[PDB]
Amino acid sequence: ISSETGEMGILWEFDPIINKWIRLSMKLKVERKPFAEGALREAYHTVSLGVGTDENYPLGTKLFPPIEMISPISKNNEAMTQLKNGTKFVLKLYKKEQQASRELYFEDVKMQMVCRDWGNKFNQKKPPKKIEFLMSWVVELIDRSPSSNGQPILCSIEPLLVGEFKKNNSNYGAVLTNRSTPQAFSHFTYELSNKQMIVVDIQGVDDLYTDPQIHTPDGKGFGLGNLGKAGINKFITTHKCNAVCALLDLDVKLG
Ligand SMILES: Nc1ncnc2c1ncn2[C@@H]1O[C@H](COP(=O)(O)OP(=O)(O)NP(=O)(O)O)[C@@H](O)[C@H]1O
Ligand SMILES: [Zn+2]
Repeated sequence: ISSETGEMGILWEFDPIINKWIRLSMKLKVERKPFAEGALREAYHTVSLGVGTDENYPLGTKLFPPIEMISPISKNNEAMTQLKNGTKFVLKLYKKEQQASRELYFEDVKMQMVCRDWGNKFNQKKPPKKIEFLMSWVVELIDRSPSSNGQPILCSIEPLLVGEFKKNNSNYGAVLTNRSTPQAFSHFTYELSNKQMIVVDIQGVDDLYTDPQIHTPDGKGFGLGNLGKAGINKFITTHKCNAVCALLDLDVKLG
């Protein structure tokens, strides 16, 4: 943590391989105006003023996540390298037109971490283009005046993508570019999850992706964009296999 002026945050990293959250602190300076937006959120350029431990900011207590989902140790984490002092990165806030709940921010970040695991599994098949999903983290902006809630301003953060940002499929069956890898990845996740876990909303710059969406058959978890069986069917029905699907020996779909 740097002595330069900015604002403090409690920073949360989910680690799927131990299935726990890692709680840290950081300092950041975020530009006043967003540089981009989507349907539900605005994105802001931000600079990191360092990452620290959470020892100054005890929990007490019963908010989410529960204590048994929290790692008591935080020495290792991605944040300390990826959000080191001077890093430019992105902060995302929901637009008021506030169905956002605390739990929801953690679900979205966990989701992205789960997709990051699917990315690695895909890559281990040695496709022509490896993919990768960016880290994402929850941040409690503790210096800001609490919401109407009385519980702090929440946001999520992630590394800055540099380049032409494109969305390749939606979370409801749209195929928005001609690229193969994104669709073959979605398909891969559908077949290899035994249809239990489909990753769509494949978007980003080249093959560095962010803000995906998972569908699961029961619709539970993975945020509000989890359209369940319907999401899954809609993907698989508009999907036309390409060469990558074929290299991955996936069951051929004709669209
Ligand atoms: N990590 C990033 N780096 C750089 N630019 C980004 C990043 N994430 C998002 N953007 C840009 O910000 C816009 C809004 O992002 P995002 O909000 O994540 O997408 P979305 O699918 O519209 N759903 P929502 O999250 O509701 O907006 C995107 O369309 C991109 O132009
Ligand atoms: Zn396919």
